[PDB]
Amino acid sequence: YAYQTNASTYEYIDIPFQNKYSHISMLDYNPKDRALYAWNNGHQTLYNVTLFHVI
Amino acid sequence: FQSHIIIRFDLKTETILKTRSLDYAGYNNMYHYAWGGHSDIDLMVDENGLWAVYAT
Amino acid sequence: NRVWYMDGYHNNRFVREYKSMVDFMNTDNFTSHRLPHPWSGTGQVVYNGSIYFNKFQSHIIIRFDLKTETILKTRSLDYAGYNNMYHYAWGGHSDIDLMVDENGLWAVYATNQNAGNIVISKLDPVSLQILQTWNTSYPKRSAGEAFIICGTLYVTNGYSGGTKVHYAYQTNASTYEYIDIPFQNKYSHISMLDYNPKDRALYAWNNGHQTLYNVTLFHVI
Amino acid sequence: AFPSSVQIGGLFIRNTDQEYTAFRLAIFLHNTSPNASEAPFNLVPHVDNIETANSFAVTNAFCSQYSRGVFAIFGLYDKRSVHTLTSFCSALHISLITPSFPTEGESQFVLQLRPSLRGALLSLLDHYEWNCFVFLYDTDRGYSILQAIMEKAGQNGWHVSAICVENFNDVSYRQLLEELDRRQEKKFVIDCEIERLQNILEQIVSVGKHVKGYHYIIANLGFKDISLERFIHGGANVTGFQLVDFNTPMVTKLMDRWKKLDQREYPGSETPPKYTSALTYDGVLVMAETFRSLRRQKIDISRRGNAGDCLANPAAPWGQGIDMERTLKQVRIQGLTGNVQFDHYGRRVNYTMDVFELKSTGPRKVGYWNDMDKLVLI
Amino acid sequence: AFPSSVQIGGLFIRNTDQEYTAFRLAIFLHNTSPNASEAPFNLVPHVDNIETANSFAVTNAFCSQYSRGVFAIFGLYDKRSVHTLTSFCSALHISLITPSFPTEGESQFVLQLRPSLRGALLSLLDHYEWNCFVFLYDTDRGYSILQAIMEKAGQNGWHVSAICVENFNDVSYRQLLEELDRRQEKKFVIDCEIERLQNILEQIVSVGKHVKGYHYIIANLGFKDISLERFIHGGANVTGFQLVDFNTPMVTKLMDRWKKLDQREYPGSETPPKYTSALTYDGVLVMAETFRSLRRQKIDISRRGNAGDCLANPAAPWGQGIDMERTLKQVRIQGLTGNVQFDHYGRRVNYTMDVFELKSTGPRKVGYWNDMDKLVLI
Ligand SMILES: *[C@@H]1O[C@H](CO)[C@@H](O[C@@H]2O[C@H](CO)[C@@H](O)[C@H](O)[C@H]2NC(C)=O)[C@H](O)[C@H]1NC(C)=O
Ligand SMILES: *[C@@H]1O[C@H](CO)[C@@H](O[C@@H]2O[C@H](CO)[C@@H](O)[C@H](O)[C@H]2NC(C)=O)[C@H](O)[C@H]1NC(C)=O
Ligand SMILES: *[C@@H]1O[C@H](CO)[C@@H](O[C@@H]2O[C@H](CO)[C@@H](O)[C@H](O)[C@H]2NC(C)=O)[C@H](O)[C@H]1NC(C)=O
Ligand SMILES: *[C@@H]1O[C@H](CO)[C@@H](O[C@@H]2O[C@H](CO)[C@@H](O)[C@H](O)[C@H]2NC(C)=O)[C@H](O)[C@H]1NC(C)=O
Ligand SMILES: *[C@@H]1O[C@H](CO)[C@@H](O)[C@H](O)[C@H]1NC(C)=O
Ligand SMILES: *[C@@H]1O[C@H](CO)[C@@H](O)[C@H](O)[C@H]1NC(C)=O
Ligand SMILES: *[C@@H]1O[C@H](CO)[C@@H](O)[C@H](O)[C@H]1NC(C)=O
Ligand SMILES: *[C@@H]1O[C@H](CO)[C@@H](O)[C@H](O)[C@H]1NC(C)=O
Ligand SMILES: *[C@@H]1O[C@H](CO)[C@@H](O)[C@H](O)[C@H]1NC(C)=O
Ligand SMILES: [Ca+2]
Ligand SMILES: [Ca+2]
Repeated sequence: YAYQTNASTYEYIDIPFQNKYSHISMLDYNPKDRALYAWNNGHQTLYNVTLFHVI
Repeated sequence: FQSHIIIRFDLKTETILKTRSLDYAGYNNMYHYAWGGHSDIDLMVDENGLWAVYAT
Repeated sequence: NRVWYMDGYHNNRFVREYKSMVDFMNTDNFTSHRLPHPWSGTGQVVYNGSIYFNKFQSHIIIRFDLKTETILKTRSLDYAGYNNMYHYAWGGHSDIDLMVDENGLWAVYATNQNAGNIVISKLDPVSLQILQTWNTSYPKRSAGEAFIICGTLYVTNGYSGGTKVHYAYQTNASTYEYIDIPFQNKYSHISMLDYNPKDRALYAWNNGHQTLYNVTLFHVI
Repeated sequence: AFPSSVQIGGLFIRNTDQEYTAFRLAIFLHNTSPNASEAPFNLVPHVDNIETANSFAVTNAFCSQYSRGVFAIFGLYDKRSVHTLTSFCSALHISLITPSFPTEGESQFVLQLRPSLRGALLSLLDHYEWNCFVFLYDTDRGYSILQAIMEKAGQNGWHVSAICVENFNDVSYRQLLEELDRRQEKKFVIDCEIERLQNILEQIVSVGKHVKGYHYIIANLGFKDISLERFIHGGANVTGFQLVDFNTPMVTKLMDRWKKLDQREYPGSETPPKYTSALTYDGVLVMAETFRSLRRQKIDISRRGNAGDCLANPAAPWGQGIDMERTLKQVRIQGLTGNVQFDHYGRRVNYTMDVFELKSTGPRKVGYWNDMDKLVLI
Repeated sequence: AFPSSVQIGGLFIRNTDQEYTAFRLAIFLHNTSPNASEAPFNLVPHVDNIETANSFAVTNAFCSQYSRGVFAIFGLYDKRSVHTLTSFCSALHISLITPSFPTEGESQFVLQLRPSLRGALLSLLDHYEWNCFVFLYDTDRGYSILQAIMEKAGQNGWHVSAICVENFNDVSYRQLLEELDRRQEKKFVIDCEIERLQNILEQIVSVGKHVKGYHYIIANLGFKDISLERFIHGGANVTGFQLVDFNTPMVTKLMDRWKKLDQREYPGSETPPKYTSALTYDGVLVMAETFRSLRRQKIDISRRGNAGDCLANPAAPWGQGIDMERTLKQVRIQGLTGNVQFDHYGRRVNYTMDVFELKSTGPRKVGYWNDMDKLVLI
């Protein structure tokens, strides 16, 4: 799911990622590093985002 | 714990400043995630500032 | 916002000066300016206060003023084909194509040393001197048309029927990539397709009709 | 004083993306060779990718390449453009290395890479003891197979029901299959184009003749490039031919290089190469070999002055074209399709093909056909 | 003093994107309605997509929705979750509107929208005079069809070869089909899930039993949603049932909005609605109708004091739940599946289905089956 608060719209996407250790409890986005900090079944993992801008 | 109260705590001076109440929010496994575990309120930040995701 | 109009590809030397888009879409009144030499093909450009064109059956680029009506620079493109040897797929003496982008003035031609492949060059807008050249791997005789958005050359595959953007060359990284971006050829035969950065739009000539495309660009962060 | 860069021409037609990819890959591998003896020169391809080969764009492309000073032209043709290209190449002493369908009377500076499917089909027909069958054919590759089949039927008293399916649609295919099933005709030989063959197989499966009791002989040079999974499940007899051996060190090396290629820079690399791309690669290797051999004989090939108008009043041919033709016809190399060797007519000789039969596990090699040994079974 | 917002519950199953889309579309159409009589309140759905972990997850979702103060729950179930959900709904006096497979044992606070398929199947098997056939079934929807078939075979002397294909793979499917064809069995009745039925049909086409002479009866409520293309060309006899009539003004009125929906905002709208989605839409309409009827009865619905834990030591049923169930069993509406009306057991009564047959042009309406009129042909 995706919600744009600026336009107050919603869109069903299907971007996939990988639950390597089969359980996710925390998943947050950190601006400065542009990365997703995640807690995977008692382990600390990071994901990298891919943001695109259309003109 | 067991309340819809957002608390700001200093990690440098080790004191309390603000303890506010999230208006119309569930607590104690009322509106948790799919995995549960008392995740009714999720606090995050982004390039615009501080945001809270909950349910009403 | 004055548009510039040219008909023919062999011996015409008259350009039109419709002063406005409303004076071009409906009004059939125009000012006819003569050229010292006729052009070849549909590859010319109007940049700043002048027009860059090709001089008859030669590999010569001429800068002509559209206000003072004189010649300041007339140079020769180095190792560039002329007189229907490295044309597009539609022919018509389109051996040299001139375009502009946010970085400046570019010329797409072909070289005998580089087989018959498309070669890009950056030209000085004043002195018409070669600044830097880039080698691509797409033959010009099978291209049909090409256009530059900003430092990237997009090359079509055909001129009538199923037309699509087939080739892309990034001169900043000097890398090539085959893409599939269809665009609709409504009126069969196409002759000219150029890019305008101010309107960010593709101006095209489709079987005697003047057509506009609005492009979509994306940037990855 | 051999030139450091020899110029060759290339003429490609519609639906030739993978063959052009193989041509470009072979050009890459020849030019950037670490060996200093494999590439004593460079290959400069002047490429024309036309859409409609209608003997007029073909003539324009040939004249444009001839004006550029090319030595040999790697060209593809169809039934509407073979004669013009062959006549233009023979008149001006310009060699034409073609991977398209072989024709008869195509000597004088034409070298065909595709082996003939005439002897193998007859050697499979008489071994299977077929005397009453159907022949679904098209005329997009000539009339040699049909003429040979009719001659064999006349000389052996066979009953061949020859049907042309050039203008047959899907429901017409279904009606034809039902009509042939009414007359208890369960033995078929299909000699059509790849898309037409796939449509015929799809119609056969849809109407329900892919079961035991039906036999199909596929007249094609590639048997592993056609999907026959439902034919495997049904159990019908399917027999075909293969030209490129996938268990060959050269072919496996090509496959290793091919699976490491980018699809965005080398289109058509998402699938294993067909026999046409293999013939293109062998043709580029043959051109490199004959250019190296011309360098060995100290022949300075140079088309200076001869380049000009193709349709001149005095027909002026290339003075060194006959040497190029002789050196091209005297090659004998080993490559993707096995042994590449040509006779004095420009046709491939001692070529070996593998006959495959469809079984429950899948395709299964049952023997090989050789030009001098006929059919040999295992 | 009826509340302006009425809370309903929604429990959804794995692979339920399209039915949830239909539920959301019906909620949209009810909430934002120009008529003030069609929407005197606002439906508030509490939705849980659980990806069921059986009765544990079902009980957790039911307790979570029950604590929120829902009046009725629109939930789905499977063979591993029907009993616990029905018992929880009946014990706590919470109505359960389910478009899932019909059952018999549950008789309190359960409203099933899917009509039974035993009567139409028996009428078709006795009008076709079938006496020896093969019944391929699965136990993902109960044992009612198998029990009815065995009872009819015992009372009529039929020869039914009953095979459970729950743990069958494609290879085993092909072996079973070949074995059944060896025993000269050409009459089949298939009662399986949609994916299992599609796999069975694909295997049938693979072995080649889609030719004329083979008869298949599909025990499914949707016949036009099955990809039957090769069976048309082969000529096999296919007979099926359809619940929703696409030539109905209400159905085409919905289809006008369905083709105008956005895929990225309403996922699953890229395909025509199945019978499950139509039953979901009819169930939402039934909930709206019974809430309006409760409004007309001057019954102040509320769950202020009953909101709490499900597993309390004293059972605390909802006082007004019996009023909701009585009003729910008395509805008679017109919707996508036709006449929606229920008996005192909460089962479908007075419903009409269309029996279709596969011809050379496509599915042809042959007859219609009604609950009291049995099978009537045209
Ligand atoms: C487009 O043309 C204008 C004038 O026609 C150029 O302006 C000149 O700018 C240079 C330095 O910026 C001055 O020395 C000249 O005197 C200007 N010209 C005139 C007539 O005053 C402008 O630079 C041109 N644009 C580009 C990108 O070169
Ligand atoms: C564009 O390609 C041509 C041909 O491949 C290049 O010309 C060759 O340049 C190399 C130097 O890198 C010389 O060693 C060769 O002798 C040149 N070939 C001929 C036939 O003259 C040309 O340099 C390339 N241009 C650029 C900018 O890379
Ligand atoms: C048939 O073609 C084959 C090509 O493989 C020829 O076999 C080679 O013949 C040469 C002699 O001319 C030997 O040096 C090679 O070792 C042979 N290759 C092998 C055995 O793999 C064969 O000579 C040709 N036959 C005729 C009659 O021309
Ligand atoms: C079965 O459904 C039909 C409607 O399809 C019912 O016919 C309706 O009966 C009521 C009386 O109860 C009339 O007011 C309607 O006008 C009838 N509708 C028609 C004829 O289209 C029929 O009564 C139902 N039968 C049962 C036993 O419930
Ligand atoms: C397309 O571009 C032209 C250029 O002026 C202009 O009409 C407008 O920006 C666009 N028109 C559209 C998006 O309809
Ligand atoms: C390099 O060339 C020499 C002579 O042409 C040959 O003997 C050798 O096998 C070649 N090696 C490779 C790796 O191609
Ligand atoms: C199919 O091939 C087998 C041998 O593999 C042969 O025995 C059989 O007769 C063939 N069937 C037909 C119909 O030709
Ligand atoms: C809306 O529909 C209801 C039910 O048919 C009807 O009673 C009411 O009059 C309608 N309102 C309008 C404004 O048409
Ligand atoms: C097939 O269906 C048609 C139409 O119902 C019927 O007449 C025919 O007897 C059937 N054939 C078989 C073999 O069931
Ligand atoms: Ca989070
Ligand atoms: Ca252009």
